Amino acid sequence: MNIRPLHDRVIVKRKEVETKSAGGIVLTGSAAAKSTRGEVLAVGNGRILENGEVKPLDVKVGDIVIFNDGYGVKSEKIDNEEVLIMSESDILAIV
Amino acid sequence: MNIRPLHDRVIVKRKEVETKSAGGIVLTGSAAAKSTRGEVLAVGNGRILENGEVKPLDVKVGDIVIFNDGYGVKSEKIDNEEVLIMSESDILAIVE
Amino acid sequence: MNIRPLHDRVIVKRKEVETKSAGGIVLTGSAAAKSTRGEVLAVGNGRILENGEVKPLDVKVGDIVIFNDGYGVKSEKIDNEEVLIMSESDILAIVEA
Amino acid sequence: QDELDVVEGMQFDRGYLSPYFINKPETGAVELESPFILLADKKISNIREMLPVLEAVAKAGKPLLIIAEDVEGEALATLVVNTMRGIVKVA
Amino acid sequence: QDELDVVEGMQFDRGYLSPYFINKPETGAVELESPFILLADKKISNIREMLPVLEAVAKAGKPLLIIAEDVEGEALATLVVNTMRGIVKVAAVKAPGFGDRRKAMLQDIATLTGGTVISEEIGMELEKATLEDLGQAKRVVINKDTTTIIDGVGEEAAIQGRVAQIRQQIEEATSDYDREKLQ
Repeated sequence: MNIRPLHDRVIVKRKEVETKSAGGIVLTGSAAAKSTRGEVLAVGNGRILENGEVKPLDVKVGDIVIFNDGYGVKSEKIDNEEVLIMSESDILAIV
Repeated sequence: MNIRPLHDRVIVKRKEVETKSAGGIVLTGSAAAKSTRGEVLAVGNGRILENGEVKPLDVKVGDIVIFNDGYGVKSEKIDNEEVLIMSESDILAIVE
Repeated sequence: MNIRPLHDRVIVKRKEVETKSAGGIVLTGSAAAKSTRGEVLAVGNGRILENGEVKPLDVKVGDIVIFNDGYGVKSEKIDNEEVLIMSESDILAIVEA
Repeated sequence: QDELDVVEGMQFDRGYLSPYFINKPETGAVELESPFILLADKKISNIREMLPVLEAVAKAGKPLLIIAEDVEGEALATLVVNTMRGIVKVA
Repeated sequence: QDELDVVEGMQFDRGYLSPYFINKPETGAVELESPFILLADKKISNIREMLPVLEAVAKAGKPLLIIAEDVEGEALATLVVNTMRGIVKVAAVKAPGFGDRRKAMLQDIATLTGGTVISEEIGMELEKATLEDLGQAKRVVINKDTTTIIDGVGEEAAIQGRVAQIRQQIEEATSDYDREKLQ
């Protein structure tokens, strides 16, 4: 739980797998069906660039957002839960 | 004794594979994985871009960190155990 | 023997080959895992970055170092000496003991 | 001379591929009490994360039976070494 | 004149891949007193580094025999070059027979020679092991084709236990092919 990302790459934990939404009445069909929502656990203070010591995030802390499930997201198991590290490029709209 | 790295260069000692508590031990074999845990030996000076001069060091020696899963991390042979060296920018997060 | 390199180009001799002492009495085959280290013969003139210009680095002549072996280094037997030209980032870590 | 044999239950000709599955019953016979059964539609090689599900069975002191098309080399090897060291009883 | 030969202990008909294994005895006769026998399943090419085991035997300072899938020429060069050097005498042989059953009888040999059941196809490693795992036999005699053991270091209780285990396999059901070969 106590894992602190810094700068760009920040930690967002995946939401519940096999969501009820897909399929309408029927549950999510188990065929390459991936959702792109998850809640951010922690973020860094900011990015040091062009003499700017910190680039503070407009991104809130602890709030669920949408994410881009591409190569940039790296899932690691902490406390037997999988949380993905990635920069702000892949993090989509705030929910 | 520590070998001192140049700027933006971090040296670590990789941590051995831990067996899962799920069942009595339970061991894998020849199954490589990203070094999610390791002990930093020394850190680079930093970035000098636009006369970066000396920016503050990200981490201090003895800290357990998690870094990038990239091919650029170079292993090195020394007395006793080996070590892993990467860029100081290759750190991903700090454990605890 | 000492001809000046420039900027990232630094000139180093790669460490010893042909495992006289590296482990037991074993002899290395065609598969070579050797001379991951080196000793720098000289360093480049220095950086050039918008009046930051030349800044000497922590490595000077005679340093026994560990480097990055890749395509970026050029190896040549010149001046009756084997020499390798590698970049600023091709240096891994330096210690004299 | 003729002989008669009577068989009750589900019997078919198939043996363990690894000789290390010779359990505590030697002498060519392996009798296991209170086993349990899994039936999967697909070949079971890669996904090894089902171990806790069987682990609760094993740590309660009762064996398990597996019916799979095949298990790949690494998963089969770790299962065999787990059985040999005595962590779990697996047929 | 008929020829009478007795071949006792453990024997297999496999030849050394390297002719440089010509030993001190003339006519290329090879002899090893109390060597360390080891089992492997891999052809040692990619790792190219048995050196931890090699140096463990070197500090042990006693001859050795290895059984493996094969040894590549790169590792073979030093393995033969190093045996000359006098560091450790190592004898390498090809697999005597068909995989599963031959391996099964190699483990029986290891138990006979006081070695441990060693198969690389399980979680244990070739270089990760304990030095006592190597089996020892008093004298082994090796020629261009035949390798034989006079007497080994093993417990007769375990040998007789294996004999009891193989007693039912003496008959089996295959009969003609299995019985005489196994006996």
